[PDB]
Amino acid sequence: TDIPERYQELRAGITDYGNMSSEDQELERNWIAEKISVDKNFDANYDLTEFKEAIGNAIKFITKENLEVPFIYAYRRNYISSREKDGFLLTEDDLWDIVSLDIEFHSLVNKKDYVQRFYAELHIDDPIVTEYFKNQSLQDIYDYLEFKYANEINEMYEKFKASPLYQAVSDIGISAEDVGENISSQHQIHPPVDHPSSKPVEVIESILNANSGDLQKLAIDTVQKYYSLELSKNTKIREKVRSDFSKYYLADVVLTAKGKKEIQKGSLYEDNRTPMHFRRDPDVFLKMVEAESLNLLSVKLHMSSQAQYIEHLFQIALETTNTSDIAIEWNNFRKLAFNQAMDKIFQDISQEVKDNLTKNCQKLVAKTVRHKFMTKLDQAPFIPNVRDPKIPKILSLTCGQGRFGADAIIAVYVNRKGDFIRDYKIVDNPFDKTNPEKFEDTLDNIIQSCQPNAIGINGPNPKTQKFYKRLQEVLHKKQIVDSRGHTIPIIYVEDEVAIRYQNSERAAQEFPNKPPLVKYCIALARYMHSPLLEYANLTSEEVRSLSIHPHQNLLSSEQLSWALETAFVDIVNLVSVEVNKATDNNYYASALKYISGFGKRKAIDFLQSLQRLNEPLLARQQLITHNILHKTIFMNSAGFLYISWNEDLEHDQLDSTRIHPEDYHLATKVAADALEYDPDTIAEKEEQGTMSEFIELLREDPDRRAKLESLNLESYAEELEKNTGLRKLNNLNTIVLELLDGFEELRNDFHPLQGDEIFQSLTGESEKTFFKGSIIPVRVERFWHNDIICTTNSEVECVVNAQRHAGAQLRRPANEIYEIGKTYPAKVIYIDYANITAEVSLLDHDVKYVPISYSKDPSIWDLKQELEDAEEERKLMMA
Repeated sequence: TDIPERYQELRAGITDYGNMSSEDQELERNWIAEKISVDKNFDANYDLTEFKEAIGNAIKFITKENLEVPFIYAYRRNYISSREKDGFLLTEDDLWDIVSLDIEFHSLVNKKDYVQRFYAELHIDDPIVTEYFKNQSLQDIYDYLEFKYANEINEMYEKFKASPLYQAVSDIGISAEDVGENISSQHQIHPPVDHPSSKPVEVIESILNANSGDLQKLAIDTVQKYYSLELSKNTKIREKVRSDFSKYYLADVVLTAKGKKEIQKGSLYEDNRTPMHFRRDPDVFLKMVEAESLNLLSVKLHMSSQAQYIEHLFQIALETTNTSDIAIEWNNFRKLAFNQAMDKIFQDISQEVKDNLTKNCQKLVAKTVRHKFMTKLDQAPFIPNVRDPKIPKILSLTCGQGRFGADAIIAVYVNRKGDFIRDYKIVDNPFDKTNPEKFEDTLDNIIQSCQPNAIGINGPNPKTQKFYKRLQEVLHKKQIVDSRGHTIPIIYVEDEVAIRYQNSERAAQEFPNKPPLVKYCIALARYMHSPLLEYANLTSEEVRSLSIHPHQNLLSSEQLSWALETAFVDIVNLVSVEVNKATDNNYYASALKYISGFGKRKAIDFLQSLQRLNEPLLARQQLITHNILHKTIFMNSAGFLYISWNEDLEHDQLDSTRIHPEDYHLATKVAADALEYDPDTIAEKEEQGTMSEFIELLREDPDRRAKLESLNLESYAEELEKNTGLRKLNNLNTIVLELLDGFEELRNDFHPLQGDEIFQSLTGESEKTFFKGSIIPVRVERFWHNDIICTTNSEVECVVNAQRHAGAQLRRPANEIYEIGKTYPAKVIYIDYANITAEVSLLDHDVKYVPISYSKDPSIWDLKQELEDAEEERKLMMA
């Protein structure tokens, strides 16, 4: 039970997880180190022993100490890095790779040992099988044993061999094992033996009538079908074919009935592919596999030289020089059984390599989706002032449907606490030329009443730009400034979460009698306060259906959910969680399940335990003294949870700092050194147990900077390791760093929406539809003094220049030319995402054609097939 929830739920499948030997541990270490070294791209030896040592330390911390990756990277960082800076470093990604490799390695060795425990279960000692298990295709070994010792395993071809027909196989003059040994040995150590006196046909014709009881050309077909099985079962052959196949196979796409029919060469399926090529575009293979799953196209996997690879492994191994017809007949039977067995094995080996690639690429895409979600999460709370930042007073509002003077503008005010105070409604039209001052006055009255510090806006359509511009100019006109004396900043903010929130039931129970716009503005404000909490609050299916990566749907729920969980774990462990708030601010506490060493089963227990205590925690030790936590859980998480300090003397500064309890003593000792206490007073105070006085004396003095930074971290850390043996330089650095000011913000600055993303979020037209130099139908709606004003399908404003439609090219205005109701195709020439406007050409000169195309190399892309199918495209209409 004292095991991290994520590890517990992961280990639910495997069994005997901790059962590993010294040889297993070394093989695992060297292998995982090789895998990471390969991805790290080292040069020469690179002092590889130090790297493999760091790997050993990491795997020890993970597998045996049950430490989660955040704690390891935070407090155990120095053991996973070169003593010299920039030598090497294993990132969070590497640690997650390590844990994944660890679990798969344990499951693999478990199956390997199970087959060992099945072979030795028979107690037979075979030169091949016993040698094979020396090192530790496993399923090949299982099939080999079930085929070879079908009866020895019974107490613990099958029918064909019972009939006399096996005499033909016996008469072959060489066993399949001889050929397999030659192949694996790469040389003909076992030449075949000639058959001198009887052809297979003589045996068949003689036996069929003479053995009317056991045997009856169906007999020959039966022999051909069953003998090749022995060829297909040889491990030494299959292993070599499989390996060579997986090194350079080709994966050209083959279409079906829907090919070029359901795609219309106008979709993502518009694409001799190779495994290495997928290293850059691994999603392409997912597209291929998905199209195959939906019965669109089937990717065919084959070797570079299938015919040469098979025959070159046969003429050198089985060709017969005997001119006797018997030898010719037998050699032909060898060739037929050989090639048929090869064709039989190819389907299985293909499925094996196919699934292997599917898994590898799924993980590779999971990595990128994770990293993007990560950069979405790492966003500090917005700061209203860089000079003197304080929590900001916020007033959120939404443009609505954009119908100024209608669909009354909704606004909401939220205090620094993040609590909904009051929603407003400005029905006065900001654009009514009659009395604009009406709107400007009522708005100023709102600001005067709430005195907010920031304004956020996001709407469904481009009208939001006009709304924002008006708001900005009105603010400038009224000279609205904070006590800071400068104008209130106005920023465009993301709203995806706000849209999901207002539709979500949680918002309904939170605000049962409020319109959707109010709840949306509320979510916008909250997003302005803490994006981490917002993303955390989303539910499993809703966050999964969040548009994070275009091909996110390719990954199944397990891989995507796991990848997302890793990001929440990292980012939550990047900034501490105030347990005091976590006991009651359920919205703020729900992130606890992602804190290091917590989860569903234990989050509930922890929260309930705090409720039972009915008092605020005063020191981290209380979590263990009252037995609230268990040793492992506390070790894995005590460094992240924190207590906010105030000012009662029993409380400790360290309880408001992200220092693990293990380094509290170190903190006091280094503070003592930074205080230049006399060695004798150090010993006396220590024997007296008066360490806490040191940090208070440090807090008292004003020359904190001049005294603290004077300390050389390197000397202290080197002496610490020399005397104690530990390695904590970076930890000591974090100590001294946080000893200045508690809980400095680590997340990067807020990310206001700028340009492109503004237009994208406010319009809903993808760059595949509305881009520089696109042809799109436009709705000519208004005529101007010289130009024409049109609109797109998503209310995008487009200007048709007098000359861009031959209006200025000829005489007279064109207003009489164009009419409403007819769809006019046009070509956009310029786009201004910042200004949300475009310039379009309405002339067939350009408006009258394949802007998109993948690779067209005849090998990468089959141009021959496309050219042949061009006649189908021509005839398809009449076909």
